[PDB]
Amino acid sequence: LLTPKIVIIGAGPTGLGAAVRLTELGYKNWHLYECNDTPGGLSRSFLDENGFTWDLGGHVIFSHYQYFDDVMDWAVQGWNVLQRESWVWVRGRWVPYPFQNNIHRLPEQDRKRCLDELVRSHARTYTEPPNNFEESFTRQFGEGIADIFMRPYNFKVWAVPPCLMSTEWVEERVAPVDLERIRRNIQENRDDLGWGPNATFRFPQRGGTGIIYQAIKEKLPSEKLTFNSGFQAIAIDADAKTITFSNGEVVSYDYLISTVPFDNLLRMTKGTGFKGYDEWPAIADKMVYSSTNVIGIGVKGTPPPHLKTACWLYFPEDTSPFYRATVFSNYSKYNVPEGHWSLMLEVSESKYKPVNHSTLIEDCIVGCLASNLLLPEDLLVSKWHYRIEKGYPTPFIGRNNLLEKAQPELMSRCIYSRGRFGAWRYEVGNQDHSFMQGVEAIDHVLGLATEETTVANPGRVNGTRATTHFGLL
Ligand SMILES: Cc1cc2c(cc1C)N(C[C@H](O)[C@H](O)[C@H](O)COP(=O)(O)OP(=O)(O)OC[C@H]1O[C@@H](n3cnc4c(N)ncnc43)[C@H](O)[C@@H]1O)c1[nH]c(=O)[nH]c(=O)c1N2
Ligand SMILES: O=c1ccn([C@@H]2O[C@H](COP(=O)(O)OP(=O)(O)O)[C@@H](O)[C@H]2O)c(=O)[nH]1
Repeated sequence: LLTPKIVIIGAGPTGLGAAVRLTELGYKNWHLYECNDTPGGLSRSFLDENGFTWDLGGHVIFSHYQYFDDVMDWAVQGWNVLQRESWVWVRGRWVPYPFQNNIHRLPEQDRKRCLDELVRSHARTYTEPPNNFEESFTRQFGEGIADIFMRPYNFKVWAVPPCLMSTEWVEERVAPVDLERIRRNIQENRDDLGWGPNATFRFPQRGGTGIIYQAIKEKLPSEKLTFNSGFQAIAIDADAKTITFSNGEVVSYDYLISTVPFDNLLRMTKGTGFKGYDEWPAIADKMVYSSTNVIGIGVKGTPPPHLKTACWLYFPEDTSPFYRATVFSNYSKYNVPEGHWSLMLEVSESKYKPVNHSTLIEDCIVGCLASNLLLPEDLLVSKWHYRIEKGYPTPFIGRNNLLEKAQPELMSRCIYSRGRFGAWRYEVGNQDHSFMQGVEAIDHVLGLATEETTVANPGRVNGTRATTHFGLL
C-alpha cells in the first residue's frame, strides 16, 4: 500500500519526534534530512579534547507527556533523577529559586524594599491589563523585585528589552507571589521551594543530553535518515514540491515537516498562489531572537561546599556576563574526567546586547571570581566555547499575528513549520514540547488528529499532562 511521501528537515527533537511517530505507525514512505553529522540540534552534546562533556547550555529532561517519558525510557537506560537545587546570586546572597518567592533571603534593607514595594503595587489598580512583559512584572511584583531582579535579569537572558515582550508566555516560567505567604516566610525565614515543572528532572548518566537523540537515531530505520553537510536545505519550491540542497540534490515531497527556523523557511520557500506571499520577507525580518554563547570551564578538584549539590544558578547583576551557570558535573560524574568538576556558562547576545568575543572567556572567568563560583587558586583545564546563532525565540510583541499571516498558508500547501524556531513559540519550546510537535504534526498529516494541541494551544498542554503511551516501549 503506497502512501504520501513525508520529508522531514532537521534531526533535532522535533524532527526525531516526527520520525519516531512514523516508525511507531510502521509508515514506510518518509525520509529525514539533517545537515549536522549528528542528531539532536540544540540538544546535542560535545566531548572536548580534555575529556569534558558539554551541553549547549543547561538542559534538563522534564516532561508534560506520557508519550515523551516513554520515548525517554525506550531510548535511554541509565538516568539520574535529581531534585532541582537552583539559586539566584544577588545582593551578596544566595536566594533560592524563584527569586520573587524568597525575598526573605535578601539583606534586610533589600528585603524591606521588596516587601514594601510589593504592598504598594497591591494597593494600585488598573483599568486595562499590561501591554508588555515589563509593565506586567512591575505591576505584579512591585518596583523592588523589578529593580533588583526582574528587569536586569530579563535583559541579561533575553538580550531584548522586556518592554518589547508579550505577557502570556509566562504561565510555567514566571512564578506568582502571594503577599500573605511572603510575610509569613519573612517571619519564619521559611524558604518557598519546589515551584515549577522542572522542580524534579532527569539527566542521562553518560553522553550528555545528546546521547538521548543518538540512541533515538539508532532505533530508527537507518536508510530513511541522512546526516550530511551537503544536505542543508537551501530552497523549497512549493509549486514543484521539491527541496533543493546545498550539494545540488533535489528531492520531492508530498508533505514537508520543516524544523528549520521560521525566518529561514520564509526566505527560501517560493511558489505561486500563496496569499500574502509578497509580505514574507518583511515578516522574516520582524522575527526577534537572541543568540546564545555557551562557555565550558573545566576545573581541577571538586566544587566548593556551597555548590556541592547545586544544579543551575542565576546572575542578575553586572558583575558577571553570564545569566546562568550550571554545575554540569553535578548531573553526572561522567560529564568530566575523574578529579575534576565543571561550570557551563551562558551569555546572551543580540542587536541590543553585543558581545566582545575576543574577551568573553576571560570575562566569564572574572565573573566567576566575582560571583563566588571560582577562587583565584582554582586550576582551569578546559575553556570550551560554542556560539548558537538562534538560541531563544523571543516572545516579542506581535509574534502571534506575524505567525498567523504565513503558517496557515504554509500548512494548506503541506508545509508544516514546527519546533522551537520552526514554530517560534518559546512557551512550548522545550525538548518534550518540540518532540511532541513533531509527533502531533505527523498525526495531523495522516488524519489521525484534527488539530495540533501543543503548537496551537500552549495553555492547554502546560496546564495538564497528556496521558497516551508510546507503543514501542
Ligand atoms: C541555552 C538553552 C537552554 C535550553 C534549551 C535551549 C537552549 C538554547 N532547551 C530547548 C531545546 O534545546 C529545544 O527544545 C530543542 O532543541 C528544539 O528542537 P528542534 O528539533 O525544534 O530544534 P533544533 O534547533 O533543536 O533542531 C533543529 C535541527 O534542524 C537542523 N536544520 C536547520 N536548518 C536546516 C536546513 N536548512 N537543512 C537541514 N537541516 C537543518 C539543524 O541542524 C538542527 O539540527 C531546553 N529544553 C528542555 O526540554 N529542557 C531544558 O533545560 C532546555 N534548556
Ligand atoms: O528566580 C527566577 C528565575 C527566572 N525567572 C523567570 O523565568 C524565566 C524562565 O527562565 P528559565 O531559566 O526557567 O528558562 P530558560 O531560560 O531555560 O528558558 C526567565 O526568563 C525569568 O523571567 C523568574 O521569574 N524568577
